Amino acid sequence: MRITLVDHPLVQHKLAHLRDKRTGPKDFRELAEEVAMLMAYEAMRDLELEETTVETPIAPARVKVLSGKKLALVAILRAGLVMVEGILKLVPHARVGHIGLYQYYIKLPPDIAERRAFLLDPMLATGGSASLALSLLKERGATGVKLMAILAAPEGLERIAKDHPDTEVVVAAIDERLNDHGYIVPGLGDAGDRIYGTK
Amino acid sequence: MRITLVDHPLVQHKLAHLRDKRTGPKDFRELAEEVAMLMAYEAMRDLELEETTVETPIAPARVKVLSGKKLALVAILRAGLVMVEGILKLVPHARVGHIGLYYIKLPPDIAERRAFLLDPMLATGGSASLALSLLKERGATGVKLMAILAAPEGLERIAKDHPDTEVVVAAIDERLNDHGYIVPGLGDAGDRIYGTK
Amino acid sequence: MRITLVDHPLVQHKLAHLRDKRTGPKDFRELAEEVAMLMAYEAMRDLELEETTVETPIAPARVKVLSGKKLALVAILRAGLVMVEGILKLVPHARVGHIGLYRDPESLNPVQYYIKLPPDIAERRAFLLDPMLATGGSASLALSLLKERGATGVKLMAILAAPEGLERIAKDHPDTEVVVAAIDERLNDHGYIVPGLGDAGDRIYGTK
Amino acid sequence: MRITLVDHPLVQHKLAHLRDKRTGPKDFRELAEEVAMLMAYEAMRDLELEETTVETPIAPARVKVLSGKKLALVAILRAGLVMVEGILKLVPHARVGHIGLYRDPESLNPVQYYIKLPPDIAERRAFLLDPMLATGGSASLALSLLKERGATGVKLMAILAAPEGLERIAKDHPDTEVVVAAIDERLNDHGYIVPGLGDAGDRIYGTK
Repeated sequence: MRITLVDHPLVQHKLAHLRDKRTGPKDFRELAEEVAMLMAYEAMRDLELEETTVETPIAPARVKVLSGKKLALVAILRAGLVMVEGILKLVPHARVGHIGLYQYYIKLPPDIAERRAFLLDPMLATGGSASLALSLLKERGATGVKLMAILAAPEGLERIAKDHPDTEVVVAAIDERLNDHGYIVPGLGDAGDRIYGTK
Repeated sequence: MRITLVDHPLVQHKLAHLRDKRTGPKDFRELAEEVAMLMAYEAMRDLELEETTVETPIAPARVKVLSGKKLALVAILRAGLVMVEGILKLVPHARVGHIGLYYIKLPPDIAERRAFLLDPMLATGGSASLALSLLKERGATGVKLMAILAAPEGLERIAKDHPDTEVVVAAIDERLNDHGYIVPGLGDAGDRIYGTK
Repeated sequence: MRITLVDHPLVQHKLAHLRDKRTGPKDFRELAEEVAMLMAYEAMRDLELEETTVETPIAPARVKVLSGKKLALVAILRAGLVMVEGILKLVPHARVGHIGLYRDPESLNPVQYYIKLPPDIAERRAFLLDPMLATGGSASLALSLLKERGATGVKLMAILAAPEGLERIAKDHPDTEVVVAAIDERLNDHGYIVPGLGDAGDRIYGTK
Repeated sequence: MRITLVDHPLVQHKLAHLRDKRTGPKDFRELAEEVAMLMAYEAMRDLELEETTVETPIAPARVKVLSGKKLALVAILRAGLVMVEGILKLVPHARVGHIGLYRDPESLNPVQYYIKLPPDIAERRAFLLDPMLATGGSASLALSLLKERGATGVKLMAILAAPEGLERIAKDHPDTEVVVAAIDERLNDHGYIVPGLGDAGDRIYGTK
């Protein structure tokens, strides 16, 4: 299982502010969105292109545009929503799906088998939600799905490599462990609550 | 000289739409802002950091933070404005300067700030070179010049006048026609961004 | 029950573009955000203020600021999300809540799958967001969920509403104030607003 | 002359934070965009509409859309830029003009270093944006520029206006309609609005 760590200094810096317990919901949400955008640069380096011609105001021009259907961003409710908003600023034509667990709620774009797909899950703690989500996506015919997380715990990455080995995980950072209550350590607290002000 | 070609399919795709003469002002503006954002990812990969610790809701955490003052984004009017707007989405704390070629306003102590000069179209390199001089006179150092499209001409003008400056570009075009327009380029950046002519 | 019909040229114009079936997800999502922003002007014109003073870089100044805790924006997933995003551009410090409900295609009744609200809800001005008020079943359930948790003076903001839906809320939650951009004709056999604009959610996120 | 005092709690509140000297460039910039958007709501209740039809996914619908060409937003650099950005969030298809003007810190008279306007501005609803209406010298010149190029029915939009500024515009361009967030006391020895909020441009971009 490929684990891609986004290194950029802007990611590290913003991540420092996200962890800082003194950062309020407004800044936390904006930061989380910026991190998502930055991480998407890395996660989308391999987007396939095709050649075509275009007429500029000055003269004809050989150019390259993305091939196939519009990519799909799939958010794991609730915190995953913040990553979608961030990333849509980079790719506004992206189709969006949502998956909420506990039965489960799922809505995906049509023909997801012919779309590059990205699963957004801010905190990869135990990896259970991400795992199940990946299963639902595979089942619908999704392939080559990239799991994007801001923070990941060893226990979580292991969980994914164990159930979906052929999945790439893009993360800003890998922490030490999960505490007595299932939270990533040192992590940043409850992602959802810190994003929407629902402590 | 120092040149960095931004290599990302999103950039290639968006530049394709910018060049297409059918893309209207709204989409052009949004596209230019997105390209500016993407290009900023590379242009800022070398921002310096410094270690420190912070208290998370859960426990102490070792982290790295940007060092020094806040970075400066200097726009060359008018087209440069679109790039400032796009880039600010990534670094909203950045200080902004403006140069119109005549008029110039910059953040204080720019000599102590990582600076980025924004000029969508590096054609003859004339505007950008003058701007770099004005910036050098004011203590600016290690300036990266960011252009969407560049002509070999402008690149050579900058290599000759300011060999110290690094140039970040999205694509290097053929030449300049007998009207100073980049070929194949995309026309008048400003007019296409704002809907003028 | 009180209903506030929002009348503004930009809202009508954009609503025309939202209804047009030729409008794809990107533009539809942006239009919905803009409409929400515009409707927020009227729905928040009654926010309470209190006097205070600040130092200007020129001199002291007597000013007025909002009083009380930050307001709460509660979205009914999925379509409500777009309204919350647009409104946050005006009031970025607002706290956000989410109520997950999807309408059963057969019974046309709401199915709950999630709810999360800011704390001290009874102490904040509350706004419930969901673009389409059809039968009113989902909004009514949401209104109940908010009520049982202490919310009061709730303003339900919808872009389009069917008379049937308005009647359902007046019946179930008379104290609710409903702000809308337009009132349409009726619902069809499948529970869709006519002429309406189709399935908000699918048209916002490009789903089916 | 016609003066609209945008009266809305969100505007008063945000104005309070813009005035407060502790507000940094990032927040100041966001606040100005937000205030500009709220003000645009009033300034554009004016937009003429026309009747037409479209096909919704459900059925045909009679609707209304804006008539004529896209409206023009003309900013007075530098400070005007922030207002254009905020307002674009509501009307993204608007054409943007730019008039470069700065005030000689001596004669308090404006110096012109740039002007670019949308084509056929005579057939577009126009809005001139300049956060601070101090002596009014800048806005007055700007209005003269717009006038000679065919613009008419122009609404000058400012966040703060001083009496001497309104009088200057009332004197040079009486037909101009002004929309403001608040009218202040006077101008100090340096031409700054009292109590105002200091130098707008500098506070927006972090210059000095």
